[PDB]
Amino acid sequence: SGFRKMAFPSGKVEGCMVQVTCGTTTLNGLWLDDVVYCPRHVICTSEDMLNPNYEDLLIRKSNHNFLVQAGNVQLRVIGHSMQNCVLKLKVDTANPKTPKYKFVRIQPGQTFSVLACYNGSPSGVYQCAMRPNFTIKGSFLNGSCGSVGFNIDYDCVSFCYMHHMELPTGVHAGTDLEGNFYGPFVDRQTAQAAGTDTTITVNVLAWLYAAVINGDRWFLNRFTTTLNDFNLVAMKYNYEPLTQDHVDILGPLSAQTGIAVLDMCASLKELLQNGMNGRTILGSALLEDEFTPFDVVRQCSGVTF
Amino acid sequence: SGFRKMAFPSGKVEGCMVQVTCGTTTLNGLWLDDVVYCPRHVICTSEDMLNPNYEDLLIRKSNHNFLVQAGNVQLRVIGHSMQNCVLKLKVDTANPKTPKYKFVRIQPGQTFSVLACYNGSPSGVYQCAMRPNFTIKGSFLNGSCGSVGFNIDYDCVSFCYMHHMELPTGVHAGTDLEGNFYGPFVDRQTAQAAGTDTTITVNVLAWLYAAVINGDRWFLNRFTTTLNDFNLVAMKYNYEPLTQDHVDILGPLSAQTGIAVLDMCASLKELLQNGMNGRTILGSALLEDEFTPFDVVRQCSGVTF
Ligand SMILES: CC(C)(C)NC(=O)N[C@H](C(=O)N1C[C@H]2[C@@H]([C@H]1C(=O)N[C@H](C=N)C[C@@H]1CCNC1=O)C2(C)C)C(C)(C)C
Ligand SMILES: CC(C)(C)NC(=O)N[C@H](C(=O)N1C[C@H]2[C@@H]([C@H]1C(=O)N[C@H](C=N)C[C@@H]1CCNC1=O)C2(C)C)C(C)(C)C
Repeated sequence: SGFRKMAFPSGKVEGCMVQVTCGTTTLNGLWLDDVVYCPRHVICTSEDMLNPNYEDLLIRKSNHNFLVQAGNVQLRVIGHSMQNCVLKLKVDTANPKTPKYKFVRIQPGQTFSVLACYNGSPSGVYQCAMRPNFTIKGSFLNGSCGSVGFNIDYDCVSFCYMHHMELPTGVHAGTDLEGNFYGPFVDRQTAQAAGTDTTITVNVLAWLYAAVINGDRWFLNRFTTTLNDFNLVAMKYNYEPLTQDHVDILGPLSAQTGIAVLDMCASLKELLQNGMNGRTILGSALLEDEFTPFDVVRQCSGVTF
Repeated sequence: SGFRKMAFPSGKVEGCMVQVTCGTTTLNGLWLDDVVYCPRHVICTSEDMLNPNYEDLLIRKSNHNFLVQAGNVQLRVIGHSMQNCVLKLKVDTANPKTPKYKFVRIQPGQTFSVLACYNGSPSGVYQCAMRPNFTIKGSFLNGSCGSVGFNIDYDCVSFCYMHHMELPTGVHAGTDLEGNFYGPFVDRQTAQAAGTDTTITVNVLAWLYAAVINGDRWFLNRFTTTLNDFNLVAMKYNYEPLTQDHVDILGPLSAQTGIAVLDMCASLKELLQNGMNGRTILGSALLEDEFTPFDVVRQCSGVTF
C-alpha cells in the first residue's frame, strides 16, 4: 500500500534525447529512427523570438547549420523541414535505441510523464496533467525546450507533449509531436493569456477511490446523489462537469471498492461544501486532481512495462 | 520556473532489473556485472516468513534452484551466498548494461528515487526520503521486493535502498545493498514497531528557499533569530534540531537568494507558531520536508546526468 505521484520509467525516452544547436541557441531534440524532432525556435536569436518569421529564418538555414549531438557523437543532418511549430531534422543514422512509439494528442484531464532535459541530457522525471486550460504545471528552465512528455503502454511509448514556453505563475505550454500547440498559444515572446483553469472532477474521484483502497475512509458519508445535483453543486467550486463517460471510466475502481460512483459523488459534494475540517486524505490537505482513473489502477495493481 | 517532486531518470537502473524465482516465490533482483542482488526471503514459503531460519533454508538450496530471468533470457546461476538480509547470486554472464555504480548507506533526511518493479519489470519511479525513524513513505505491493532506491551523480548510480517489507500505515522498510536494515527492523512477519517520526527541519528550510526562488514570498518576515531560540521553538512541533552542519549545507541557497539561514529560521518559526492562515506555499497547504538542499539546487539550476 501507499500512494505516490508516480512517473513512468524514463529509460526508453532517455535513449532518444539529443542536443540541437543552431547558431547560438541550444535545446533538446527527440531522435526516433532517422529523424530528430525539436522546437522550431532553435533557429531564433533572442531578438527574433519577440516576433519571429520562422519560414523566413528557416529559408536561410541549410542542413549543415544544425549541429545535432547524441552524447559525444555528432549526427550528420541530411534534410530538414518544418511541421507547424516543430522542425524535423533527417539524419544519416537511425537511432538504434528507438522504442516502439506513437505520436498522440492527449485530452485535457489526462496525465503524462515529463523527462526534463538540458543540452540533450536528462535532469529528472515527473508526472503532469494537461490542465483544462491546456497548460501544464511543470518545472522548466532555460534550455529545457524539446523535453517531451509521454505515456507507456506495455512496450509502446506514446509521445504527447514537447515543451516550448512558460506563462505567468510557473505555467507551461507546448505542442504535440506534430508541432500543434495545446491551447490558444503561439511560440512568440509576446503577451498571451491562458484561460481560467478548472478542477478535473473525474480525477478527484479517482483519487478518493485510491484513498479508500489505502484505508483512508473518514470522508465516506451515507448518502447518494443524482449526477445532475452533483454537477449543480460542483459548478460553483470551479469543478468540471462529470459526464456519463466519466462515470463509466470510473467503473473498475467503483466495482473494486464496492462504492457506486454517485455515492462517491455524494461524499465529494460534502467535502466541497464543508471543507476538510483540518483532516488530510492520503496525506494531502487539498483535494488532488492529477491522478486519472487509470493512474490509480496502474499504481494500486502494479502494472509494469 | 515551477517546482515539482522530481525523480532521477531511471534508465540506468532499469537496465539492471531482473526477476528471481525460488520455488513458488518471485521477486526482483539487481544485476550488476556477474552478480544478482535480491532480498533473502525469496527462499521462503509464506509459512516460513512468520519465523524464518534463513541460514537453514539456504543450506538446502543449490545454484540451480534459483531461476533468474533478464527479460526473456534465463541467466545461469553458478554460485550463491547470503550477506546479512540479501542474497548474492553469481551468474555466468556479466550485465552489459551495468552503469558505473556505488553502494552507499544514506542518512536520515536524505532523499532518493525508487524504481518500483514487479516480476523484474519497471512499473514507475518516485522520489522518497529516508525518514528520521528509518522508514520511507513508498508505494509497494506484493512482489515489489528487490526494487531499489538510488541517486545519480553525473554518470554514477549510488544504490542506497532495497525494498523488503511494509509497516502499519503504508510505511516501508528495507536494507542498504549490503543487506543491513535501516532502522531496528528484521525480515520476519511478526510485530515490530517504528519509532516516532519527526519533521526534517533542514529540508523544510530548503523548500522555503525553493519557494522564494519561485516568487512565493508572502511568509518572509522582517525578523532574525538565534539558532538556539529557533530550536527551542521547533522542538514542540516535532522538528529535528537544526545543527551548524545544516546551516553550512544551506549556504548555497542562502547566498543565491540573499536570505541568511537564521532569517529564514525566523520565518519558519512564525509559520510553526501561527500556521499558514489558509495560504499555500508552492501550491502546498502543508510544509514539505522531502526536498534536500541539493534537490532544490539540482532542480532550480537544471543539473543533468
Ligand atoms: C508572455 C508569454 C506568456 C507568452 N510568455 C513568454 O514570453 N515566455 C517566455 C518563453 O518561454 N519563451 C520565449 C521564446 C521561447 C520561450 C522559451 O524561452 N522557451 C524555453 C525553451 N528552452 C523554456 C522556458 C525558459 C524559461 N522557462 C521555460 O519553460 C519563445 C519562442 C516563446 C519566457 C519569458 C519565459 C522566456
Ligand atoms: C508486522 C510488520 C510491521 C513486521 N509487518 C509485516 O509483517 N509486513 C508484511 C511484509 O511486508 N512482509 C512479510 C514477509 C516479507 C514482507 C513482504 O511481503 N515484502 C514484500 C516483498 N515483495 C513487500 C510488501 C508486500 C505488501 N507491501 C509491501 O511493501 C517478510 C519476510 C517480512 C506484510 C504484512 C505487509 C505482508
